[PDB]
Amino acid sequence: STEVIAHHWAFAIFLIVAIGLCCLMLVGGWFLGGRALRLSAKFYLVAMFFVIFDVEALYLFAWSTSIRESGWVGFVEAAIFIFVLLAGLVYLVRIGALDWTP
Amino acid sequence: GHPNLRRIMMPQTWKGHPLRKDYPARATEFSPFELTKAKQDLEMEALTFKPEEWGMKRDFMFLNLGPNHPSAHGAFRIVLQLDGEEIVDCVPDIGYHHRGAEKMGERQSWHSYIPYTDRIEYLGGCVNEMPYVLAVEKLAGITVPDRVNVIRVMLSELFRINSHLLYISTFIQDVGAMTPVFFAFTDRQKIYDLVEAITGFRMHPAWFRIGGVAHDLPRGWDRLLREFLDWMPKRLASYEKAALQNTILKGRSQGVAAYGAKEALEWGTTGAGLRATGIDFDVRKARPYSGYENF
Amino acid sequence: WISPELIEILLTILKAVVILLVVVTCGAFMSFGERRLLGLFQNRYGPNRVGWGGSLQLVADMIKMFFKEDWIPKFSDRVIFTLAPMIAFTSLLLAFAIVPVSPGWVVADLNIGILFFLMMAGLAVYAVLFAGWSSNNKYSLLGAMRASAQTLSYEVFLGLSLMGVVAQAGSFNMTDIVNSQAHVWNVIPQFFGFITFAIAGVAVCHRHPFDDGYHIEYSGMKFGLFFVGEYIGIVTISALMVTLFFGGWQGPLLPPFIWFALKTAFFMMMFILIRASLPRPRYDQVMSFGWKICLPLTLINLLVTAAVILWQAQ
Amino acid sequence: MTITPQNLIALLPLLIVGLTVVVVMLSIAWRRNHFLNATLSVIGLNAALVSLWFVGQAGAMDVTPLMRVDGFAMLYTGLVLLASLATCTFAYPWLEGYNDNKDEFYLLVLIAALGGILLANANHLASLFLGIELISLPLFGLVGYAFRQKRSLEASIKYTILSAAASSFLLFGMALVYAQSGDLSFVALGKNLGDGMLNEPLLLAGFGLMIVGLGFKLSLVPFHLWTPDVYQGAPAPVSTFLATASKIAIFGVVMRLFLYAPVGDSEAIRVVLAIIAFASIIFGNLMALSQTNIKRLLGYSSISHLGYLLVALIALQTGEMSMEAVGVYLAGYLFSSLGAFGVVSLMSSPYRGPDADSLFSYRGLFWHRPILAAVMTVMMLSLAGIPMTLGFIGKFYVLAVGVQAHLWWLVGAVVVGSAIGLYYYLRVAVSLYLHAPEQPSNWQYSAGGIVVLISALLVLVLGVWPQPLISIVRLAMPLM
Amino acid sequence: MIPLQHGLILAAILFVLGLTGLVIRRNLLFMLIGLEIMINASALAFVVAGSYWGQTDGQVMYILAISLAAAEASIGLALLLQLHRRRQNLNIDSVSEMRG
Amino acid sequence: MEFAFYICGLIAILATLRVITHTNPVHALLYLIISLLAISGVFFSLGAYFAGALEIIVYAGAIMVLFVFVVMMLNLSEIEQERQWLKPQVWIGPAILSAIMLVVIVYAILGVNDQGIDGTPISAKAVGITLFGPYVLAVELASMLLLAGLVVAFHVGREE
Ligand SMILES: CCCCCCCCCCCCCCCCCC(=O)OC[C@H](COP(=O)(O)OCCN)OC(=O)CCCCCCCCCCCCCCCCC
Ligand SMILES: CCCCCCCCCCCCCCCCCC(=O)OC[C@H](COP(=O)(O)OCCN)OC(=O)CCCCCCCCCCCCCCCCC
Ligand SMILES: CCCCCCCCCCCCCCCCCCCC
Ligand SMILES: CCCCCCCCCCCCCCCCCCCC
Ligand SMILES: CCCCCCCCCCCCCCCCCCCC
Repeated sequence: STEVIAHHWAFAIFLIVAIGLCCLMLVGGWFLGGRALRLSAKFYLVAMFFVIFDVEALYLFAWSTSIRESGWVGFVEAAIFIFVLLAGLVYLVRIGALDWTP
Repeated sequence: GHPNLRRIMMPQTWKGHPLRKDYPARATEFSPFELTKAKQDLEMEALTFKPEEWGMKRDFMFLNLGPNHPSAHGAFRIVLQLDGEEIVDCVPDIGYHHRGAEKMGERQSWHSYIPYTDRIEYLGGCVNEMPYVLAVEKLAGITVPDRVNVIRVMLSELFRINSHLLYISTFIQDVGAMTPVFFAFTDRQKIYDLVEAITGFRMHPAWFRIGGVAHDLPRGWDRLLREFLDWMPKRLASYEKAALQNTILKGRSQGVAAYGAKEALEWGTTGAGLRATGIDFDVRKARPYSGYENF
Repeated sequence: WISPELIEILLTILKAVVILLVVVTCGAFMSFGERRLLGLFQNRYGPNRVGWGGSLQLVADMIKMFFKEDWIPKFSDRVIFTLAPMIAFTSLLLAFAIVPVSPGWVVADLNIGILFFLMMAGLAVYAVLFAGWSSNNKYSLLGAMRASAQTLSYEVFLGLSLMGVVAQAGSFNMTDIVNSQAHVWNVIPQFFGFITFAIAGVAVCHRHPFDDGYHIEYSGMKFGLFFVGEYIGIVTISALMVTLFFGGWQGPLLPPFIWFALKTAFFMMMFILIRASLPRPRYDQVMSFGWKICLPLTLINLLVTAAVILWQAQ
Repeated sequence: MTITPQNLIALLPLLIVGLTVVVVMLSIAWRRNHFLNATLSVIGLNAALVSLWFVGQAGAMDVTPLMRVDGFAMLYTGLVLLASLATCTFAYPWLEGYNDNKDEFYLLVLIAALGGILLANANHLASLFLGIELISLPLFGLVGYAFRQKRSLEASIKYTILSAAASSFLLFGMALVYAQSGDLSFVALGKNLGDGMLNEPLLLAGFGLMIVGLGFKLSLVPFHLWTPDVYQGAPAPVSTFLATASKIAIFGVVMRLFLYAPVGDSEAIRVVLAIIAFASIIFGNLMALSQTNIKRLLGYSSISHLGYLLVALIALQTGEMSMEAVGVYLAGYLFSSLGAFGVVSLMSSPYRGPDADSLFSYRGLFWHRPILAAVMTVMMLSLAGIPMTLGFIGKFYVLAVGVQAHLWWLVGAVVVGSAIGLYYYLRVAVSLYLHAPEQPSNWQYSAGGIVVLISALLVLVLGVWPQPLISIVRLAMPLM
Repeated sequence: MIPLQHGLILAAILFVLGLTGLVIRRNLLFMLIGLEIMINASALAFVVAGSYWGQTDGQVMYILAISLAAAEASIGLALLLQLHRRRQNLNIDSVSEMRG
Repeated sequence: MEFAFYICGLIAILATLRVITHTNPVHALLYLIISLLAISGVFFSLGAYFAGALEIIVYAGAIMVLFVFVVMMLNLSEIEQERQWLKPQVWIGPAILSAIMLVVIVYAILGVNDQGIDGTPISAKAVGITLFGPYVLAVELASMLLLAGLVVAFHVGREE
């Protein structure tokens, strides 16, 4: 359609002009103007928790856009999914996995 | 028997002992060679750091907080030994702001040393002038009249309010709230208006004299004092209800670096910390001076 | 070559370019506006001497950052150093690229929408990490890992806070979301979703009170790119919560763009007031609040939203 | 499709083991109690094992577009649950000497058993893939549970890297198979092909990559080199689970895939599987000739026994008693491996620190552990296919299935590999009954001893009287 | 009008590139990177196959594939952290003690 | 739509080739992120909008974030001082093996029936419908798989 190809061209022009704007800004900044330890594993733990719960979040993302088309049995399935998610979260909290302080 | 008998005011590569009588008090001739050598020493300090000359022992990270610090209490360096986030050991590197005030005490007259007493702690002013002039009056056999005592108490309490407003603002800004420092600096401006009217200066008045004060109170000072006394309490209540009762500030503050009366006594801690440990020891009540018994 | 299809193509391209220029100029103009409004909150004026009302302060700052000596650290990774402000600008700019500001005024009427916003947040974390690592400083690196751990702790429930609005709308499209608020704005049913998304949006933008800095080695115009990138992120998050929780352009009397601009201006002023009012919590408190309170709140909110929707389905 | 309450009744072991995972999770979150969490795990596994009876009374039909519950699935679920229960029983005295957290072990065992049940009931490529991952990833944790120990960490790294590679190979195979057929169900793989064009190139390539992944999972040559290292480095109850339950579940789902898919009758896949089975039998017996260590010897034993199982699988389309042979052989192999690895686990328990050696020293075991030595030599005779043992009944079934389908190269391979196995198994037995120069007291250690004792008694009784096992395997008949 | 053959060829190219990176690199981190490349290529192949048949099954299998990929990346990076903690190097040829 | 698919595939191939031949770990992860963005563009060109969205959100927004986190943790060290993988005696053999396998897989691919991918956009609503319909147990046991990975990675990746 003409409207969808107009929106595609608008999005492409938006991306190109934004990239060109920031690149030209950096180029003008460079051109103008004269010249003259072992980290603690809690970082890995919190990033790993973010990865796992982001995958669980993607499952809930897929569920949320089709809640009406899934019916009450989909609600029961997603309630079991969310309950397992919350049991894992309670497990992580209670063993001090999510406690940054010692 | 001292554990680490090392220099604390001068750098470690210093020759002589400055407070001796045969040590020349005046500034030595500046040399770019010594500045370059000390810059190289500061650059290779992190490369050749040995945690044995600093009094420390023993995944243990080593970090330097200073020497420059983006705050209003000065610029000083702390060497931190860290287990993750926990602090295992820490020694402070001080003496970065050593002005040789006692050596200047051996170089000025009794009268011309008062401006130097002003700049010992620069939030106090006349509060810093007061013990010096009282000690000189003890040496001189001077019993000052009652109006002198009342005027000196006035200025000491005004500067105490100024310093406490600065301290509360600095603490609140260190917690993370940014507005009460602006408001309490307006309050400090009111105090400075009164102090400028009386003494002629803002933060280093040098107005106390041996036997009294430099001038009489100017005609009209009571109006400025009444204006400040009407201004202050509503602003203080606003500061309390806006920042000091904030639960985030309480969580950042309560239970942080607590100690009892034994630790305050064994370390010479005086002032608000000692009285926060429950020990009722204020100099103005225990050993009264300058007619503080009449208030 | 005069054809109405080409006319519509150029009209849509011009509208997208106008939206881009307006949002970038708004980010810069309210860098200056944050300075002025912090002055207003702190009982002073702020910059009001460079031009009428201080409006030329931004131009002077722009020129100063342009003609400042460009300096890359000698022992640093040049490509990552240049790439971090690149991402910190473009990620939230493309996040704004899906916001509908008016009926017919939208850059991309995508079928994903807030999913594209989630992609842009997942690149903004890269911007922060690359800025920290490329500086070749250990203090900056530690500060960057702490800040990125915070933004992961709040990105973990940003999408789940949006999922209540998505569930009520039944679609990922932003126009469907603003059309589902024809009767009642989503702030009323999705109030817990509103507070969780507001907290997460403030936290992933690294704004107060969620802020060994990793910007200390950055100077010249790269620091300006970081500044305008954070401000564009503020504008983008404000416009997104206007469209998602406050109807967007819907209003009874004023024109729809005026309503959208007024709601966005109120929320950006709320950002300024949030900076001026709250103190900083401790880092462990911030992550514990993100992991122990807000994520279960989003999950329970999604469950309650689904139960309410399926009850109303006859 | 929708799920009926009868479907939930047919999914009873899955729901029970998952609820046990959640309950053990919340019990660890409440208070770290080793005994209570182990008791909850074994109670959940026993509840699933006894709910298999309600599953049997439910019937045999299709619970999902993904699962099919039949007697085959019931038998394989029972074998997986028995292996998991024995793994927990051997794991408790070993974990009694473990200084770090002990409760995560039973959670990982429960999730791996859940994956085994998934693979038992699998009727779909998605279910096959998810069951393999649900088995493998708790095995990643359990193999390197004692990660402070150098060998356990090394085995964990090797198993994780190689199993991720095999999962990628398998996933690419299902991707090519789905690109060809257009359906991921087992019955619709090669269904659209006709007129003798069953050997589609893309379908054969996808099945070859899936054979690569599953042959890693079944320790088949040439995807077998991981097996002695991972078996040796892992903790002994983990080696028990990895030898029994993982192999049983993966071979059951491979049996379902080759029974249901019309492309399982392809001549090229049959010849490739024959080559893999021949090389697996011969290589696994030949590499165990000079093995002093018992774990590596049992790994090569697993390679050879899975080769015999593959020989039984090749004749699936020819003889209708191939499923009977696989079931009887897998019951016998399960009990023999449970006994052998339980003897190893009981003599390796408690865990004597990460910095100390875990050498077995089976020489002269009879003079201080006589019942363990008797059980261990019964298991070594059973794995050799010597009569009066159930392993002989399984090997007789394999030989009968190979003779019926005229797989004469495979029959000769079984005979030669059986002779080599006789050599090293009898070497282990006489080393048990020799003399040794040099070199418990709780009811869980006694429970592990009871488990290996009933395993040995079952091996002997069903070696001299196999007909009850034959009848219960004939009851485990799937959908046609 | 995009051929299924071209998408499968692209996925196969990425798969064999990930396998080559997994084999030729002694660093465990690059081995994990190669593993991520292979599993992402397999997921891409499933997406291509699902898009050819007009079915959501390819995207469902993509979702399962990336769930597996996230979990194995977490496990492998934890194992890599333990290896770097107790060996101070990531040479995978150094861990070869059990043999024969 | 064809041009976008081919340019994104070419970018992904080139970026993967730069990944498996690079020395700097952060640079290799950066080209890996570029390759993941390219493969997401491939997904968007084929109508798999949800798959590309998850490719940027999860694969190029969580997993490689974790890789970058671990690389910054290691502070990467006898790696650039060896360069053993670029000597031909190490890499010619595996490259030959991978080329042979690629040739075999491509030959198997070329003998298939192709009606062409129409690129009809498949929304996340249909994926969510089939996710909680025909694939209920896939979702539940994938939650259990993520739980298993969480427990394993917590048990291994501690410091004590
Ligand atoms: C686009 C426009 C967006 C503009 C911004 C709008 C939204 C702003 C969101 C700001 C979010 C700030 C979140 C701060 C969380 C802090 C959590 C925490 O741990 O606080 C610590 C404190 C004490 O906790 P405790 O564990 O007891 O510590 C004692 C240990 N010594 O715990 C407490 O004090 C408990 C309470 C913590 C904070 C609760 C949430 C407050 C949210 C901010 C106020 C919002 C006001 C309304 C805004 C407009 C709405 C229309
Ligand atoms: C090292 C020790 C192990 C040695 C290797 C293991 C054993 C190898 C056995 C090889 C058998 C080769 C058979 C060759 C012909 C096969 C095809 C054929 O023509 O089969 C004929 C027939 C099937 O056709 P049908 O229509 O059923 O005819 C009925 C026949 N009355 O076929 C039948 O009906 C059944 C034919 C059975 C043939 C006998 C098989 C076992 C014989 C004993 C063992 C082998 C010989 C002795 C040892 C040799 C040296 C080691
Ligand atoms: C912070 C706000 C950022 C907005 C970015 C986009 C601006 C688009 C401007 C469109 C103006 C015309 C809208 C349609 C007509 C209705 C309003 C007419 C009076 C302005
Ligand atoms: C053939 C099937 C298995 C039959 C039983 C095998 C043996 C089981 C253990 C029985 C007890 C063995 C006792 C051996 C004593 C040896 C004493 C030697 C003295 C020099
Ligand atoms: C220190 C030990 C290092 C061991 C490295 C092992 C590398 C193995 C490389 C194998 C290369 C094979 C090349 C192709 C061979 C011919 C084709 C396959 C067989 C038909």
